[PDB]
Amino acid sequence: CVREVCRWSSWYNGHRPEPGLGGGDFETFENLRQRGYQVCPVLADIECRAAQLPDMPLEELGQQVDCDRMRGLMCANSQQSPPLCHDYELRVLCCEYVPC
Amino acid sequence: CVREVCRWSSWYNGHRPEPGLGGGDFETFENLRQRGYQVCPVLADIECRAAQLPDMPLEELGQQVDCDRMRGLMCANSQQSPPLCHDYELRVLCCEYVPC
Amino acid sequence: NPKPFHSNCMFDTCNCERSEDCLCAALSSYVHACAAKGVQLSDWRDGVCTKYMQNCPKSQRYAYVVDACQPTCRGLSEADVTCSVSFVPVDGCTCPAGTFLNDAGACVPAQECPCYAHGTVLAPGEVVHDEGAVCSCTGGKLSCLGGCAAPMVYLDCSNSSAGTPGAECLRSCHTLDVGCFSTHCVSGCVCPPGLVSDGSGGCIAEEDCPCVHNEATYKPGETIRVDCNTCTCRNRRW
Amino acid sequence: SPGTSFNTTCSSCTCSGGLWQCQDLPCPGTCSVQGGAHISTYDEKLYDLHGDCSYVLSKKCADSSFTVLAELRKCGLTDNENCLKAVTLSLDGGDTAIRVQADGGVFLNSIYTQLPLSAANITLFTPSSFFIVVQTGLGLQLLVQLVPLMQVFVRLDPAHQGQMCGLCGNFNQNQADDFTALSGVVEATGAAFANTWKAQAACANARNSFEDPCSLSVENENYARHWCSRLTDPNSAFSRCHSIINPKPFHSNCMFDTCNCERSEDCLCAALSSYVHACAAKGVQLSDWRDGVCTKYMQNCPKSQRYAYVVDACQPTCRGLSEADVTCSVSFVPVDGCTCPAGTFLNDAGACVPAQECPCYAHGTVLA
Amino acid sequence: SPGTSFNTTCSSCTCSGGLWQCQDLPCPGTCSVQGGAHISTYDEKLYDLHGDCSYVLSKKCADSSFTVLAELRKCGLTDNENCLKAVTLSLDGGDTAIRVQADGGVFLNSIYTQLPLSAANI
Ligand SMILES: *[C@@H]1O[C@H](CO)[C@@H](O)[C@H](O)[C@H]1NC(C)=O
Ligand SMILES: *[C@@H]1O[C@H](CO)[C@@H](O)[C@H](O)[C@H]1NC(C)=O
Ligand SMILES: *[C@@H]1O[C@H](CO)[C@@H](O)[C@H](O)[C@H]1NC(C)=O
Ligand SMILES: *[C@@H]1O[C@H](CO)[C@@H](O)[C@H](O)[C@H]1NC(C)=O
Ligand SMILES: [Ca+2]
Ligand SMILES: [Ca+2]
Ligand SMILES: [Ca+2]
Repeated sequence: CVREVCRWSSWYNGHRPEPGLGGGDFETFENLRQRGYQVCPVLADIECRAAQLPDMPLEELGQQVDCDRMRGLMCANSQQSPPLCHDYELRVLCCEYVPC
Repeated sequence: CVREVCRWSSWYNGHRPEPGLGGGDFETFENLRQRGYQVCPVLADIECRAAQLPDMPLEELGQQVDCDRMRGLMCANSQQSPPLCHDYELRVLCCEYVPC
Repeated sequence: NPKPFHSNCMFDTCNCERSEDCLCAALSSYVHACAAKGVQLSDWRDGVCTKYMQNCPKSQRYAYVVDACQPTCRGLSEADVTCSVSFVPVDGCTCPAGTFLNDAGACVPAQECPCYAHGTVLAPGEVVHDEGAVCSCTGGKLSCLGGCAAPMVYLDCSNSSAGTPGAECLRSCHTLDVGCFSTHCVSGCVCPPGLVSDGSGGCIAEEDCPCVHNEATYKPGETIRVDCNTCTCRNRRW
Repeated sequence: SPGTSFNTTCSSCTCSGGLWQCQDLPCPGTCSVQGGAHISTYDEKLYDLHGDCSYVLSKKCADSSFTVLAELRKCGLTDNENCLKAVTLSLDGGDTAIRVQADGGVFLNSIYTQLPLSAANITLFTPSSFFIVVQTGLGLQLLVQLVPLMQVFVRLDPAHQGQMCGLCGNFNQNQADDFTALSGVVEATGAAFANTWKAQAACANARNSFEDPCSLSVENENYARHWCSRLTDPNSAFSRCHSIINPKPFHSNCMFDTCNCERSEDCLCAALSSYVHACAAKGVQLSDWRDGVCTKYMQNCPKSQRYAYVVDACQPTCRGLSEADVTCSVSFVPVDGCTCPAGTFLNDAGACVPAQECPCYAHGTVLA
Repeated sequence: SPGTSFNTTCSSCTCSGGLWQCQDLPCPGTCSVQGGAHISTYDEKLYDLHGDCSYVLSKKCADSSFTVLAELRKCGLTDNENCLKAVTLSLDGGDTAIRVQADGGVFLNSIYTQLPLSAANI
């Protein structure tokens, strides 16, 4: 017998977005690995949230930020009016197996 | 080592509320024990709901129901207008301690 | 003529960052303009823009022709002023036909949804006592009672649009004046127009309604003494 | 010393001529329904109403400008066990209907509408978790209590004096005319008067109640006595209002409620809250009166909020401090309840964070 | 064949006299802003507008009965990458405001309002 054990991981705020037109917040899995953050190759869900505002969901922000569970979180300054992004971070759900 | 392992229970609808004034639903832990439903001596939290309306929460109903972790669920006909109750049920949470 | 629409699609997609978004927006715009002119384009998303099918909220499904009202359970209970608006049929995600969304937002069939009386939730398939009347929440519609003999004839709310003043809002020796309030029509025997009821199943003209004073009831032509003066009951007044 | 003056909430009197020379400041009238059964009208003619129907609580009976309706519903085995269940402000001759239920749900034209809402000069908002304010420009303000149970309070700009009809009486500074019906005679008792103002002809007429529920249970007796006696105790927190408002009707209300109420604590604390709120309407800030009583209403607050005894303004919000708010331009009697503490604000998420954690909003954009 | 008629959504034409006798049924006009840049007016004059401001989309200019406003914002590196970002129906000379944002949030007098709502005939 083997049972599933899932668990959230903590917050990974790995960048401060830069003001300008080409700056933004690019929290990518490979960049997280390069910076030393442990990123599980296998996952089910991730969750994004603005780092400075941890209460309102991403949608209520209304900014063009795309998170995908396979690739990460992106915010580019140009897509948003005002031509700036917020500060964001995400967490990953890592799951493994433990013998019964 | 010893770690707490906890999980929810299933839904327990042991009665169908009766029309009239004294009628209603009386889902009590003592009745659950008597009827043969498994009742954990220790618990953390329990959840009540209407069995026939599995979406809209208790407070959205607006009816007078008292539902507590120590006793269970009670809806009395005479306290509502019209003097009736809905068909409710509830579930409990059981936690034990398993060696690591 | 689709040439301006093609120019729009070209410009958008070649310029759009999520060029799929602007492409599907331009195609949707052409479809909607055509539906405005009176053409029903359907099944136009073959192998294209299907991520807008899949992203639907749970319990909802895409629909190519949403030509009117969103079917709500509250509305089938107590009508809806929202839902009498003529708009050009747009597309989008909606509850499937014959099903309704409850106040929780989930989609359930009619049988799973309560009937709302006075805004009070009443589970389906339940008979309740209210105002000396016996009512039931059958499949989302509320039907209550409590084919006549005396001049007052039956009135049924099944044909009338939801919200009409039913037998509960019966022109009566008291409610003729105050004006009745009720969000739920009830079927029952009601006097023919030009009269009211005595409250006991009869029909009486509006100029002979008995006057009520201090739990009593007095027929017109009766007099009472209040303090040092005497009143007489005429036309529902003293 | 002659030359001095003292102004009450309703009038100002100067010590002169060897007497008190009293003029009146204009006073908004105040109706209320407390305990689901008791009614204090604009003429302050307190009376009990054990009915089960929708009653026209108040109405400017010249026109149909506004019509406050209250649905009182029987809540137990006894015919005299009632609870208020809704407050349906009809308006514009029925064109609009704001229906505040007993759970707190607010229905705008029979559609759910969260709070606040500001439209057609009508402003709906919760000063605290216990009360809902329905402020209109037509003159009347509704202040509805949900915790511990459902009570209603109505305020009128004194301009409507001697014009209204309905349960709350015609507001003409005369207690003998309050039972004027539509037939031109003063009705005898409460229920006989109310049964002329029922909304639906199919309702059952209210009945006069002599049997005190207090006589039933000796434990109910001692419980209600030992708690409701906190009203008339001259050393109690309530004593500060004794020299202004006679607490005998409020003590009778507390007795009758607690004895008759299945949830004795709920009706008891409703009575004490009613006394406090009436006194604070007269202009006394009764505080810290819940010693060893009604504390389960301290604790049950929503998380990140806290109790407050003097809530005398709007609710401090991040949106409001960012871009002002129509809400905070309404004057209402200082009610108590659960609110965020000072120096904190609730964001659109509703959680209570300090000013540093909540964002400025430009054009509706969350600007961190 | 002669005697036949066909009605478009905007007009009805009868085949007679060897010609089409056409009368005009009432037609509600239709402006639109599509792609965030292109505008189809009421007279069907399609034209593109690459702007960064709030523009008075339509207004009965004799008075201020209503004023449908559109805010168009630049969305990219280039100055011609625009998106519609709000629709602010200003009403009663600005006394009432219904602001539909881009994510679906609807604001009645800058207060979040869930849908549906029904008040002031709106
Ligand atoms: C009421 O009297 C006090 C004491 O004289 C005074 O300070 C206050 O201004 C008065 N209120 C008025 C004038 O509104
Ligand atoms: C207030 O009421 C007046 C009169 O009915 C109405 O014209 C107006 O639109 C309402 N709202 C405001 C903000 O004045
Ligand atoms: C449009 O033409 C058809 C075909 O003659 C006819 O049946 C229909 O009634 C017409 N629509 C009208 C008259 O509104
Ligand atoms: C609709 O508009 C009229 C005209 O100003 C106004 O008097 C009324 O209050 C509005 N609402 C309704 C429900 O009629
Ligand atoms: Ca970052
Ligand atoms: Ca049950
Ligand atoms: Ca009076």
